[PDB]
Amino acid sequence: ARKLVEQLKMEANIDRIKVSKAAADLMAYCEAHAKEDPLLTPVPASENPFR
Amino acid sequence: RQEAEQLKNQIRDARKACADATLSQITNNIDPVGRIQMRTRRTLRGHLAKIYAMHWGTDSRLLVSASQDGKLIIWDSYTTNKVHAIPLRSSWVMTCAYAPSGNYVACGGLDNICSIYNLKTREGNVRVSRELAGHTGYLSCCRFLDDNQIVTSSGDTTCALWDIETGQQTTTFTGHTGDVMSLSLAPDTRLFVSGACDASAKLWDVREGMCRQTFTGHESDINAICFFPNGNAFATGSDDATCRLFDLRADQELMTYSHDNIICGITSVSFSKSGRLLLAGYDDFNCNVWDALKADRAGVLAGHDNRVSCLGVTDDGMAVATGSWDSFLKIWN
Amino acid sequence: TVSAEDKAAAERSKMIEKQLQKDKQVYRATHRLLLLGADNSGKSTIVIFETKFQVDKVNFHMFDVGGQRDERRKWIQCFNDVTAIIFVVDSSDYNRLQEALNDFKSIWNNRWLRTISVILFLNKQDLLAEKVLAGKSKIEDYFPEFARYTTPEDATPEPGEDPRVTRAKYFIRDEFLRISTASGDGRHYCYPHFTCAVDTENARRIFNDCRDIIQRMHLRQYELL
Amino acid sequence: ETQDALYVALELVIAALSVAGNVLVCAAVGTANTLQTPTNYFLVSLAAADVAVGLFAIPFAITISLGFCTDFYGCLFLACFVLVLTQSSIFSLLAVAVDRYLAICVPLRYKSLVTGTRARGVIAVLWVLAFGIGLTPFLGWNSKDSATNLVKCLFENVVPMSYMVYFNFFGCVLPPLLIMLVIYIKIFLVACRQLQRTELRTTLQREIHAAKSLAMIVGIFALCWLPVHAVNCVTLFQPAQGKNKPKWAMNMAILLSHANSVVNPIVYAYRNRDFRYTFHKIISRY
Ligand SMILES: N#Cc1c(N)nc(SCC(N)=O)c(C#N)c1-c1ccc(OCC2CC2)cc1
Repeated sequence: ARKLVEQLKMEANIDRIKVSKAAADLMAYCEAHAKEDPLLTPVPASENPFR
Repeated sequence: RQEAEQLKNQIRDARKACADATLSQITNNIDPVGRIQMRTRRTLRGHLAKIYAMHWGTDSRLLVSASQDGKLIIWDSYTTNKVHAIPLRSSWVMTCAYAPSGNYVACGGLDNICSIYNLKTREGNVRVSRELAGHTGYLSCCRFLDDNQIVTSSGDTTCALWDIETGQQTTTFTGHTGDVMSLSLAPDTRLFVSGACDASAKLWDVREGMCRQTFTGHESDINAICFFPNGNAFATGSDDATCRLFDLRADQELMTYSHDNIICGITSVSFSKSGRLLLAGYDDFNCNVWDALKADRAGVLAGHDNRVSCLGVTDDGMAVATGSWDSFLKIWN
Repeated sequence: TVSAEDKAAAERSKMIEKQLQKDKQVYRATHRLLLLGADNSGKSTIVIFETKFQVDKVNFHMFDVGGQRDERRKWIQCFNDVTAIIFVVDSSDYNRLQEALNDFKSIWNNRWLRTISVILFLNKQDLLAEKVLAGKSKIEDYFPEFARYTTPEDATPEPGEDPRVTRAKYFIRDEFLRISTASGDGRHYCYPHFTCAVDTENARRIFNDCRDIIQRMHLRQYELL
Repeated sequence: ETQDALYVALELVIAALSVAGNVLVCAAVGTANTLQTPTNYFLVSLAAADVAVGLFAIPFAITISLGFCTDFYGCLFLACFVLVLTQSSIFSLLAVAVDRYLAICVPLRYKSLVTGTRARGVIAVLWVLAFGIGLTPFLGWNSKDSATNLVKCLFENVVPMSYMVYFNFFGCVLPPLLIMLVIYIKIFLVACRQLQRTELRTTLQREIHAAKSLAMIVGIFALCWLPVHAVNCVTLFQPAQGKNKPKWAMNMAILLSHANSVVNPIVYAYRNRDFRYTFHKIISRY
């Protein structure tokens, strides 16, 4: 009943940032932690526990 | 009555107002990953029927598997040994979980009861510790927060927060119209997402108890959901052979992963450790690897002889475990 | 090279494997049947959630799930390897009949049940006879094709029954048979049966039409049928 | 010696083809997870027996037919090893036929009766019986009393014809043929009844197709095995025309019997759906 239109009100008040800032943040996080991703770049077989 | 349309249009144009540029125009400069090859290091056998769920441990050493015989099996990822084989009461289960402390396991299915099993006992055997009997529909997935709380999603268009010692639920989320099929937590352990059968997704609050944001953009059923490592995005998969990436603060979609040669559906979705690789389990008897930032295929993990229903990446990024309906598990590295 | 703890774990693994091997033989020698129906159909008394019975030293397992709602498109994917689906329908209630037919259309055309056969049980026929003998029956109102219907000569009427009861029974049988032969091509079939409230021969019927399906499948796998 | 050289050439061709096909089948089974069923174990046993015939029996048969002088037991050894593998193949065919009969005529109890352990035991007993049957001549059923002509290596100069007729043919070959014929007649009748039920001109076409498919299996076995054992009975029962018979008539007969090793994979394995699916997947992936 009135609960749906009541609930939509707080969804209306949320402020939104630009898409560019979020994309830049995603880019920065992905590029920063690229040295500790064994799946993206393989590790030497000496330290690999699966062999 | 008629105010809902005006509010929805206001939301629609408010979202469009903030859209500046797409991810493609910003990612057209980074170097592509290339091609990724993966091989099966270990093959795990011992089940008789289809495998429905799997969850890695916190130490990247142990994992638990659930099948249609009503039997949970705890393996060892290195030596391919078996530690525990717990038989269940109801043979129809469709979920499993592993406690973050390595002391408890969770299970549920069509029997509408959530079962908690204790592992580190003083007698060497496994016994039922607690049973939760509040829901009015079949359970879909349950996840742990600590050794005293659990979050469950069932088929009665509701989600529930429980307290193990007290035994009764403390908070219920009732904002959906169709039965929920998947949910995922967040690293900060304060918000969690849910995807239901009404072609929509929602973000909830653990302590507020009310919904905050809703997302739409799919045309059919939403099967599996995941969460980004940083905490500001999540990925969704649907039966349209479509994955979609949803950002948290802009309240919009960012990218869509799809192809013209894929007709079947999607059963499981997972991320990598750095957030660069997105693994998807399709219904054409093989999985797929996507680059989350460029929308380009990187490889195919085609080694199964039936439907793929499981997927998971360790906490250290070492290997990825895949289950299927032929009672076998595979570990790729 | 191998420490004591590793061998201790290996012994436990061997014990677990032995137990699983013991359980496999029991699991592999049981035929599973899925029971479906609606409320006020008498599914409770045919042979509340699970039932185990054996006939001629052959085991069976019957599952009856009813804690869900009208929509069942989700959890029906699990039962893609059951031997047969038992469907129980009522014949006394005339107005709540077309809906039942629609329910059957949902099962026969589901994408996950292409190679699963259906055994049909028309129940509550003693009530049907009492309702059709009395003047309260108005079949032409609910179904206006029944007035011009004719008794099939291929039928096997039970001696001592009025022709009206035979017509009423066989019209309802043919209504489901039309849907049964409307679609499907050599993958699954329908077996109609007439069942009363206190019948005792259901197990033998299930045994026979369960043997037939397995024989047909085995004949098909060698490309003879 | 043109005919003798031609016989050896065709024997070598047959052996090479048999080993190639049966090794292909065995490798296909070994590397497929979905093909590890109790039914396929008998097919693997048949393929292994055919490999053994192709690689070992054919050179031994050529060496026996060459006709050089050596000792007695050394020459009997080759004949015994020739006999054992063929007997094992004969038994494997009967095992497969019995498996199909159980699969069709008793469908509800098929799974409770046929399992991995029982299949392994059946294979073990079947292979032990072949060794027992082939090693009978070493017990004393020989011809050293005459010692033929230190002895010229011919099959007829070591193993007597009474052993070939009374013990081998009437004791280890004919009853399997009768059992397979009866089993396949019963299967055909069962198939025809269900065809009649399901139908209610195409029905007769399907019945004819099923009859042909079932009859070819027995026809191949009979055509491959009967001519070889007919000549021994002709020679033993009446010696008049047996003494003066064409020399080549035997050789082709022997060849025909070895042909059964190269036809078995096509009839039993390649026709099955699972094998075709596995072959297609392997070809596409690699
Ligand atoms: N008889 C005879 C005979 C024979 N007179 N010569 C040769 S070899 C020299 C040659 N070219 O003639 C061979 C050979 N090899 C045989 C033979 C072959 C197959 C046999 O399996 C019988 C089956 C039931 C199990 C038994 C015997």
